[PDB]
Amino acid sequence: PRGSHMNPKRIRALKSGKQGDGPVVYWMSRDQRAEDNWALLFSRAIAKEANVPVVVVFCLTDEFLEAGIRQYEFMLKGLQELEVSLSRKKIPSFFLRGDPGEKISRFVKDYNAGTLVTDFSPLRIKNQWIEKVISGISIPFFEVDAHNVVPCWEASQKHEYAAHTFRPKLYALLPEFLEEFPELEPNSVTPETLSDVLETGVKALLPERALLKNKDPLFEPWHFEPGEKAAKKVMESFIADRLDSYGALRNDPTKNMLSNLSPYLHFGQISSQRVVLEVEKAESNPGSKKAFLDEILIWKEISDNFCYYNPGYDGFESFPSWAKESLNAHRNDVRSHIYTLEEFEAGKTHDPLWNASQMELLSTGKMHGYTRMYWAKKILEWSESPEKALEIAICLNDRYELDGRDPNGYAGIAWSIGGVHDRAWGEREVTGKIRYMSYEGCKRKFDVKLYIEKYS
DNA sequence: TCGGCTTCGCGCA
DNA sequence: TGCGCGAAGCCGAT
Ligand SMILES: Cc1cc2nc3c(=O)[nH]c(=O)nc-3n(C[C@H](O)[C@H](O)[C@H](O)COP(=O)(O)OP(=O)(O)OC[C@H]3O[C@@H](n4cnc5c(N)ncnc54)[C@H](O)[C@@H]3O)c2cc1C
Repeated sequence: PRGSHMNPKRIRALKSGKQGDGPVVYWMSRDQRAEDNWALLFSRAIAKEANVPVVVVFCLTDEFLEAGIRQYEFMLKGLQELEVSLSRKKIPSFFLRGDPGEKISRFVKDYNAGTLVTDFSPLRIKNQWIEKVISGISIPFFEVDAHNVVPCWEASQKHEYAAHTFRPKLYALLPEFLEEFPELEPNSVTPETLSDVLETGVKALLPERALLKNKDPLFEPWHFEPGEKAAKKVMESFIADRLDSYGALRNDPTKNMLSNLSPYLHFGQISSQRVVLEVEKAESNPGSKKAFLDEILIWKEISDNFCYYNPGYDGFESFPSWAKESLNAHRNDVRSHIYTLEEFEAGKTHDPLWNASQMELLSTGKMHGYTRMYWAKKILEWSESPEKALEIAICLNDRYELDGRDPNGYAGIAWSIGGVHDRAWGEREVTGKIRYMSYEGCKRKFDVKLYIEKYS
C-alpha cells in the first residue's frame, strides 16, 4: 500500500474489507513514540494515499491495577510528552479508558474510521483484544511490527530452540530490514484529560505502594526520566560513555555500565532499530558492539519469538522436555529453605546477595542484568515447587520492574527457571539439571560486598 | 553422527 | 582477573 522507503513485510492484514472514507486510526499500544515508529509511518502513508488525516488512539485499561505507580507514572508522563509532540505535527491523540475490545470498536463507528492500524505485541492479552475488535469493525485492520528490527513473523515461522539457531536467521535479514527511518510527515487535514487519569490512577494504587518501616516509599523516581526525549539522551550517553567498556563490565552490577534503555524500550519510547542504527555506526570496541548487539537484536527479538509461538510462555508447559522431566523428578527433594511470596518480596532471606538484588528492584525499579539470573534461580531453589517458583518470579518481576510485563521478562524467567533457550548442566538436588548459580561464583566475578552495601 | 551451545562452577596462573 | 575444562541434552548441518 504505497510508500518508497516502505517495506511491506513490516505490515500484515488482520481483517479485509472496504476502506471507508474516514480518517486512518492508529491504535497505539506498545510503541509509545512519535519518531522511528513504523506503525505511525504506515498510518501516515495510508492516510496520504486516501487524502485523509491520521489520528492516534491510546486505550488505558485496568491492567495498571496489577502493577505499581512506578510503571503508571513512567508511562503517563511519557504520554503527556507524546501528546505535545504529535500535536506539533497536527496529529490529534484520543485517550480512551476501558476494554479495548469495546472502546476501539465504538470509536471506529463513532469517528467513521476508514482504516485501522495497530502495532504488534506477542502477549496473550493483545491477541484477545484484536479478535474482539475484528468482530466489531467492518473496515480494514492492519498490524505493524514497530518493535523489532525484523518482523517477528518474518524472522522465524516456528519456536526457536536456542540463539545459535535463531542467530543466522536474524543477521541474514539485517541488510534488508535495517534502514533509516523516514521523517513523520505532519497532517494536512486537522479533524480524556491525561492529568485527570494520572490523578485517579495514583489514588487507586496508593494503598498498594511499597513502603518502608517509617511508611516512606521505597521507589526512587529520579533514576530514569520518562519520555521520548529523555530516552534519546540515555542512548547518546551509552554510546559516548558506556558502549566502549560494555563488553568487559556488563556482568559487574557494581558498575553502571549498562545501557539503561529497557524501561524506554518496553514502553516503546525509543525504537530498538534506532539504537542499532546508532550502535552500528559508532566506532567503539568491536567486542563490546558484538556483545551489545547480541542482546538488543538476538535475545530481545527471540523473546518475541518465544512468546509469539508459545501461548503458554508463562507456564511450566513451555519448558523444554528435558527440563520438565528433570524438575518433575526433583519435586520431592527437600529444600534447604522455603520462602513465601511475602518473604521473597520483602527481601527477608538468608542470602544477603539475594536480598540486595531485591532491594535494588524495589528502590530503583531496574535490577541489574546479571543479578536477575541469580535472583530468579535462587527463587527456584527456595520454593515449594517449580510452579510456585515460576509464579513468584513472574509476580515480582511484573510488579516492580519498570521493564516488566514484557516478552523479555517471560523469556528471561523461563531461561532461569525452565532452561528455555538454554541447555542441561550438572545434576543437582532440587534444581535438577537446570543451570546453577552460587554466591561463591558471584564473589569471583564482581565485588559482592560492594553490591550488598549499596542496597543495605 | 558429530559440533557447539549467553550470560554456569572450578582449579590455576 | 583471565583461561581452559567439566557436565550435560539437543538442534541442525549433512
Ligand atoms: C529473570 C530475568 C528477568 C528479566 N526481566 C526482564 C523484563 O521484565 N523486561 C525486560 O525488558 N528484560 C528483562 N530481563 C532481560 C534483561 O536482563 C534486561 O533486558 C536488562 O537487564 C535490562 O537492562 P539494560 O537494558 O540496561 O541491559 P543491556 O545490557 O543494556 O541490554 C540492552 C537491551 O537488550 C535487551 N536484552 C538484554 N539482555 C536481554 C536478555 N537476557 N533477554 C532479552 N533481551 C535482553 C533489552 O531490550 C535491553 O534493553 C530479564 C532477564 C532475566 C534473566
